[PDB]
Amino acid sequence: DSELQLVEQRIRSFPDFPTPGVVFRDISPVLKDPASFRAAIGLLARHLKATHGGRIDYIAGLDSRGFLFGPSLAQELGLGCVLIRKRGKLPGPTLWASYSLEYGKAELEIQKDALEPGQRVVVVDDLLATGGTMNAACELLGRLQAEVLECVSLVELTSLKGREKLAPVPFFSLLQYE
Amino acid sequence: DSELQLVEQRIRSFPDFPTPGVVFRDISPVLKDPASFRAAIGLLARHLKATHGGRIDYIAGLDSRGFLFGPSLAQELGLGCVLIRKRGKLPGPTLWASYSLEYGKAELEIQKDALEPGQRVVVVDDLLATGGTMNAACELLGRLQAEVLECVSLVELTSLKGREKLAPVPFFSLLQYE
Ligand SMILES: O=P(O)(O)OC[C@H]1O[C@H](OP(=O)(O)OP(=O)(O)O)[C@H](O)[C@@H]1O
Ligand SMILES: O=P(O)(O)OC[C@H]1O[C@H](OP(=O)(O)OP(=O)(O)O)[C@H](O)[C@@H]1O
Ligand SMILES: Nc1ncnc2[nH]cnc12
Ligand SMILES: Nc1ncnc2[nH]cnc12
Ligand SMILES: [Mg+2]
Ligand SMILES: [Mg+2]
Repeated sequence: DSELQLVEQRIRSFPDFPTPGVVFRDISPVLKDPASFRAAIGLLARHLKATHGGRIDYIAGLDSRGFLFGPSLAQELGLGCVLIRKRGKLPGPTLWASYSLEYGKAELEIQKDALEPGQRVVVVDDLLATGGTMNAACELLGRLQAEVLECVSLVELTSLKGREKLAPVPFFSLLQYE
Repeated sequence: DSELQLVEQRIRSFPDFPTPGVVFRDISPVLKDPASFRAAIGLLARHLKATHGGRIDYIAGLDSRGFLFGPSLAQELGLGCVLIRKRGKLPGPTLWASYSLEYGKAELEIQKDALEPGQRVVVVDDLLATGGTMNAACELLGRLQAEVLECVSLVELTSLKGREKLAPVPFFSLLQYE
């Protein structure tokens, strides 16, 4: 697939960042090449319409790199984008959810009024690894009584079993690495 | 039908966040209303094309809220988007710059190969306050021998004199509050 290859060719790999033995998958060249970025958004939007038709109310973008994709995906789909942030950044009443990031704890947060009960949401981030970030986002949304239709990413690291962590919430990635 | 009123009406202002006496300008409802977001990007893109014509090579989006705008703005201008991140997030060779942020010091960073010498860039962030974040971004870009044509934001807090801190780099905001 030509559109898929536009994206795949613009992932840059950096061994041993941030820690030895790992490979960091850098999306920066995707954002830097307008045809690549457009291709990534189009592939996501196409899959989502093919899977949910008109049922998606909102995209939820995950702080920070998910913010690079959320608004553009929402726009392509004719939808608004809600924000899920790292804790301490959002004004107004909030809820938060901890997850394991690196060697300690991080927390995501959402405004209590971000969604109404029963609203249907697709979560986007750049990359699924352990699924801790995405899972925390789903927890937040469920605690607003929102329905998470699917989570999606550009990249998925399959050996980390992020997909299983999210299950039964469906998951879709453009690209898969070990 | 004022496009600018579409954006203005979707700024939510929270008193005393994060500290007493401060008014937080929350862009969240802009993102959540696809017509508001579309209007915001269109206004920015129109200003930028009217001001710089074909001179812009890239948009630079500032971590984290500037990431909400950079890619869509770049897409609208048919340009790529490069990233300026909080220090510690980017792989490979980087440059970093300190700045004063609240009561302490923060650092922004950029990959050394984000831009080549002589490339021209417009920096986008959601909000200009003291100008410290934007100013650090300009310093980083200048160190890659990139030319900063302008910096732009949705919101500008004019009593903080951010515009003066950026001078002689030009600055444009959609909306102004004391
Ligand atoms: O599946 P996980 O193991 O939770 O990792 C995936 C998350 O990690 C990265 O975010 P990070 O916490 O590095 O912050 P960033 O978005 O500022 O890069 C990435 O953008 C995902 O949000
Ligand atoms: O003009 P200044 O006084 O530097 O303030 C403006 C900056 O502050 C905010 O970011 P923040 O540092 O809160 O991080 P965020 O983008 O993750 O919210 C905002 O998005 C700008 O980047
Ligand atoms: N290898 C990786 N590259 C980029 N972001 C990540 N988040 C978790 N693992 C990552
Ligand atoms: N008043 C304010 N509202 C939102 N973001 C900000 N960043 C700096 N000052 C701010
Ligand atoms: Mg992230
Ligand atoms: Mg910011």
